[PDB]
Amino acid sequence: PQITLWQRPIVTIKVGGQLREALIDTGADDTIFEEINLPGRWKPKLIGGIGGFMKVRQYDQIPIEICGHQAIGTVLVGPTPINVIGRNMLTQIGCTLNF
Amino acid sequence: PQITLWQRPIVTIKVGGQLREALIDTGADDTIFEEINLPGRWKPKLIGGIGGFMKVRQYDQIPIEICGHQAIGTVLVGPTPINVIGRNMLTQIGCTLNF
Ligand SMILES: CC(C)CN(C[C@@H](O)[C@H](Cc1cc(F)cc(F)c1)NC(=O)O[C@H]1[C@H]2CO[C@H]3OC[C@@H]1[C@H]3C2)S(=O)(=O)c1ccc2nc(NC3CC3)sc2c1
Repeated sequence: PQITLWQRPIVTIKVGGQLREALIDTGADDTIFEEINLPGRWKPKLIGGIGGFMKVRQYDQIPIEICGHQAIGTVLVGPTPINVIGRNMLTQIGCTLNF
Repeated sequence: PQITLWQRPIVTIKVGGQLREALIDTGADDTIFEEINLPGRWKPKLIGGIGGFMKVRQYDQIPIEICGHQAIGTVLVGPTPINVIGRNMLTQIGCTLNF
């Protein structure tokens, strides 16, 4: 749908068989969740943001459903204070900015 | 314009008489610039992001031009890795998400 920005643009997602809420985040290259449990192998990665860097687990080729749309791609797991859907997934569901 | 997300959604802005580039960032509540020089009084603020907290100067009622569109609002100044236009400004220029 269309989403305005008067509130945080939070949507419901399903990932790894679990239900979560996440912020649609055009300022994020990648997608990051806290407190989810994904199957399989992963690789450690350091990512940078406001206030410095944080250690995450990188999982590849993870299916995700984002407000009803299917995507597959890399998901980072680490201590973000809010779950974020980044451009690697947003491009797959046809998300654009408009003004 | 409409902006797709295959690349970072960077736009040109004018703020405090200076020209900068900045990321349209729907995951940002506030607007944050590195190395601009704004006039007048400000107050210290700590903000949180990925990897922790950072100290910023808070300037209020600052005029900004975002991709040709006029807004006025709070601008935070501090050591962000990339300049970010947040929802406090995006709502003023009619920015929405669409998918
Ligand atoms: C984490 C989000 C929930 C918030 N943020 C916005 C995101 O869009 C950032 C933007 C950014 C992009 C960069 F390139 C580098 C950066 F430092 C920052 N994205 C990011 O950190 O991305 C990371 C990771 C994700 O994937 C890749 O892409 C880039 C890298 C990389 C790995 S913010 O900046 O912390 C922010 C902004 C305004 C604001 N106002 C406030 N006000 C009140 C106290 C409520 S709190 C507050 C917080």
